[PDB]
Amino acid sequence: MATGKIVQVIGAVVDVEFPQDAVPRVYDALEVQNGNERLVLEVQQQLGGGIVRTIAMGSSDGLRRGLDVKDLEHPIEVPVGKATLGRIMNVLGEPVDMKGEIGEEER
Amino acid sequence: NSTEISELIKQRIAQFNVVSEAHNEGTIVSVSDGVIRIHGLADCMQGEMISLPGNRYAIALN
Amino acid sequence: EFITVARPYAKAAFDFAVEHQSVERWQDMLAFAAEVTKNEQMAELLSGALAPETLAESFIAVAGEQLDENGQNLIRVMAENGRLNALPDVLEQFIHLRAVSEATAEVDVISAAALSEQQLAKISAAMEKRLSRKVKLNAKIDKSVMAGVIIRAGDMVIDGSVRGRLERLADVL
Repeated sequence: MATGKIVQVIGAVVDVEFPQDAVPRVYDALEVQNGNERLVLEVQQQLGGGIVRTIAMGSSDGLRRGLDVKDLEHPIEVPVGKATLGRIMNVLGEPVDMKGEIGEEER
Repeated sequence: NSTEISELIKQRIAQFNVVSEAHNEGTIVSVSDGVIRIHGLADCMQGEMISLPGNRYAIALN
Repeated sequence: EFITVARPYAKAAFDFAVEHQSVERWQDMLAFAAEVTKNEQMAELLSGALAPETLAESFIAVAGEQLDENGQNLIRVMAENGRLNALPDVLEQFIHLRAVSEATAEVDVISAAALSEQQLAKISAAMEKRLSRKVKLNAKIDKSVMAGVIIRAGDMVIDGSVRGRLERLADVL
């Protein structure tokens, strides 16, 4: 399920409000469907009641207010080990070299 | 009605059990960049040591 | 101080109450809502960082004296913006807008000693010509003045106290 909703978008800074039982922690990763695409947000500050200020790890365009946001209950976490040798990856550990999935055991 | 009003307020507040902190206690309402805002602690004193969950301390400055 | 942020809510509530003829019910509703804001246990809650809709719904519960649709809707709108503490001022500006619309005034008369109840009639009659409004006196007794009378009507005063005369003469010299 997706417990949060976007309440502001100002450039790259997105505010999301959750029910006060389930506010993400700091540096947690959220996830939202930016149209026909996926966008992850990193929580920077827990400010006020249920609301959380985040940085978008991608282009912010196309974001509406009110979209459903889902919190991955863990920080951004990337593949590691021998599987990554010879690959190119972005900050999120996704391959940007078109050679397909990484094949990692552990994150 | 001036006084029975206040009595009805106190009664209905006890009914719906909205309640105030203990004086030596409070709840975190914000977290940011290394600072927290706490709500309550009516008897916190400037410079005191506040004990967090996980056996850690915060220093009351504001 | 909430004098400036209260103005919109006061005007909106008064317009609404006027359309539906219930001005006298709205004033009671606002009086009670302002009274629940002064409570020791609630004024603690209002300061917390609760979400607006939760604060409203926990505030609405403490008042069954509110006409369920509109009187509660005002609370909800105010809670959205975080202004529930402005109620004790929305009330006073509602009373003022009412007094304006019903062309009524309330003038204080400060005297060294009570007046003859025939003097008061003349003062009130004269003020009702000074003002378009129907006046309501609330005389008082003060020993600093020692003769004459102070008439204070809103923020306009007419000073005929001997005290004022003395301290206005002293400056002529």
